Amino acid sequence: SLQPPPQQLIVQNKTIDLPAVYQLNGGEEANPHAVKVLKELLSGKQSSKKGMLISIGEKGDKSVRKYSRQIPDHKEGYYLSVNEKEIVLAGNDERGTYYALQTFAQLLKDGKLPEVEIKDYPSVRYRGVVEGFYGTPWSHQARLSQLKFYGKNKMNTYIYGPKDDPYHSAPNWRLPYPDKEAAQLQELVAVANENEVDFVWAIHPGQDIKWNKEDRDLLLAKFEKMYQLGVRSFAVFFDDISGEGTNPQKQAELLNYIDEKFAQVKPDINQLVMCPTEYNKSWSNPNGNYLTTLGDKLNPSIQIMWTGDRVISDITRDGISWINERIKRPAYIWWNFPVSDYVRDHLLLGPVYGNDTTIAKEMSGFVTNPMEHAESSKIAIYSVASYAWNPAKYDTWQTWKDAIRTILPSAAEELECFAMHNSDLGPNGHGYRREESMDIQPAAERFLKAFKEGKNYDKADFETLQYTFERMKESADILLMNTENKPLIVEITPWVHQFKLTAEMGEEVLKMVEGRNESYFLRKYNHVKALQQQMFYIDQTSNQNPYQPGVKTATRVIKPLIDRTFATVVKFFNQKFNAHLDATTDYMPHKMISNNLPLQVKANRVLISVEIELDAIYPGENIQIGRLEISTDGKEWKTVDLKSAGLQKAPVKFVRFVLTIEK
Ligand SMILES: CCCCCN1[C@H](CO)[C@@H](O)[C@H](O)[C@@H]1CC(=O)NC
Repeated sequence: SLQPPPQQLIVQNKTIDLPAVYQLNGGEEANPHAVKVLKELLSGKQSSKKGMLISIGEKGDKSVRKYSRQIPDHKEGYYLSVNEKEIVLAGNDERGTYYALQTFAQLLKDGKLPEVEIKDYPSVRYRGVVEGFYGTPWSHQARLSQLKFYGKNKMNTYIYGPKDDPYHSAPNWRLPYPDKEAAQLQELVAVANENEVDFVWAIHPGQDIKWNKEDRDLLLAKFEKMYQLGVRSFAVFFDDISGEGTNPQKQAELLNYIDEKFAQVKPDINQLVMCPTEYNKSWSNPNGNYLTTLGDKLNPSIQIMWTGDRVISDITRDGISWINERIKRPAYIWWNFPVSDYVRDHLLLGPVYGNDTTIAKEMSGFVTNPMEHAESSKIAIYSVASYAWNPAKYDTWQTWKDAIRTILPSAAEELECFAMHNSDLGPNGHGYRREESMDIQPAAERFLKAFKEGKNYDKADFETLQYTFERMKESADILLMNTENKPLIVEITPWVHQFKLTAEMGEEVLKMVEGRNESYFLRKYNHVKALQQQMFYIDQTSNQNPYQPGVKTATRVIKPLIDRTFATVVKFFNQKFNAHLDATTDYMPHKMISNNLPLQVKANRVLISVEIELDAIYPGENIQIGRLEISTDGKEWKTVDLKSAGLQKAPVKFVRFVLTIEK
C-alpha cells in the first residue's frame, strides 16, 4: 500500500532481490538528499561496475537521459522502474527524485522489490501543514519529527505561525527572535531543506500595525532577519483581528511592497502567502467588498488562504468556486482539522474526509491546521498528504488505517480502537462534528431503546458492547506502556486513562443489567460510583488549560449509552426493591438545590450549566452571572451587591452563574 498512491502504477508477479552487487549511475549528479536515502537503503550491499545497474538523476542528467520520455513533465514528478535488469529513479526535478526514493523505500520489503513501473506527480502544487493554532506551540523536537514525516509523505510545505508565539504575533512581531530561538529556527530550516520541505515563516502583525513607514520597515527588517536564518518562504496573516489592520487596500499594498522590494529582489525566495481577514464565506461581508479588493490589487503570484464556507468546514466544489471568483486565483486552502484549540478536552483522531476529490486544479495549495498534540496529529497529516497528492484515489479509511500502522506499528490495532472512539468534537460554537463509534452505534441504539421500553434486547447487541469494553481496556493498557512512540503516548496518556475508566464503567453497568441478586447489584453500583469519582479526578487534574480543561473521551456514543443505561437500571432497581439509589451519572462533590441543572467544576470555578453548597469552606473570589448571599454554616448569611459581585476572600460554603474560589 503506497502512500500517497501514485498517479500511474503497473505491477506484475516478479520478485527482484535488492542486489548484493549494484552499479550506481548518477550518484554525483542527482539530488544529494535522494542519494543519501538510496545509500542507506543500499548499505550492506556491494558497489561496483558489476551487478545490477541503478540509475538516479534529474531530467537532463546523463544518468537518466534514456528515460526522459517516461519522466512526467510536472513539478515534483518522477519516473520509477524495477525489473530483472535495471532500477530507474528519475525525477523531473530534484524534489521529484527525492519523492521517487520515498516511494522506492515503501516498495522495499525483506530486501525484495516488486517488478513495477511508476509515473507519478502531485495533483496539488503545495501540500502540508500550517502550525497556526492557539495553544502551546509545538516543541522543537516535535517540529523536527514533523519535518521528517512530511518528507516521507511528500508534503513540501510547513507554515510556521503559532498564534501564541510572541515573536510571530503582536506586539513583539517587530522584534527578532532571541539567540536561543533563532538557533532553533535555523536548525528547523536546515532539517526542512534536508527533507525537501519549504519552511514558510508567517507573521501576524495585524492587531496593532499602523499603516506607516515605521511598521512597514520593521516588518521587512524582521523578514530580513528570518532570511539570514535561512528562511526562503514567507507569509503575512491578517486573521482574527479588528481595527485598521483589516483594511484590504493596505494589506494588498503591503504584500505587493514585500513582493517587489524583497521577494523579487532576493534571488531564491519561493512562496509568498497571505491569510485574509475574511478567510471564510460566513465571515465574508456582502455589504462590503473585502475579497474582490484583494483579488484585484494583490499581485497574482501571491497566495490567498481560505478555510471554506465556514471557519471550520470541508472544501466543496461550489465553495472553492465561490472564493476563486472573487480573489481571481485558485485559493490556498487552510483546512481547520484536526485543530482542537476550541475543544481542547477532546482528541480528534478520526479519519480525514468531507473534502471534494475532483477539485485539485481549483486550489493553489492545501494545508492542515493540526492539534497542539504533534504526534497525535500525524493521523490526519498523513491522510491530508495522501489526499493532496492524489485526491482522485483518496481512500478515507484505508489511509486512516495506514497512518495508524505507520505511526505505531507495534500496537496499530490498539491505536485504531482508541482513535475510533476519540474522533468527535462534541458540541461547539462552530457546529463542526465528526463521526465516532459507528461500528457499534446501531447495537447500542437498539439495546438502549429495548432496555428503556422494557423489551428484550438482542443477545448479540449485548455481547457486542461487552466485547467493545473489553477491547478498550486491552488497548488502553497496551498503549500506556508502549515505548515505540513515547512522545505520542505522553500526549494521549490522560485520555487513555479516561478511556480505560470509561471501559471499566461500561463493564460494571452491563453486569448491573445482568445482575440477579441484590447484593451483587449493590457491589456493582458502588464500584460505578467510585469509577465516576476517578473520572472526575482525571478531569480536574489533567489538561487544565484555561478554555476547555479536562479530559473527555468516547463522548458521541459510548458515554451516553453507559450513562443512560446506568440511570435506567438504577431506576428499575429503585422501583423493584423500593430503594432510593442515586442515578447521577457524573460525580459532583458539591450540591445545588433550587425552585435545576447539573453543576460543573472547572479549575477553581463552580458553575451551573437557588442554593449551592460546596463540600467545604473556601475563600471566595467573585460571583459572576430571589436574593444573592453567601454563608459558611448555612444558618448565618451575608448579602453581596451585584455590580457580578466580588467576595474579597470571604469564607464561603453556601451561595443562594459561576462562583470562583481560591486554592
Ligand atoms: C472564531 C475565531 C477562532 C477561529 C480560529 N481558527 C482556529 C480555531 O481555533 C485557530 O486554530 C486558528 O487561529 C484559526 C484562524 C483561521 O481560521 N485561520 C485561517
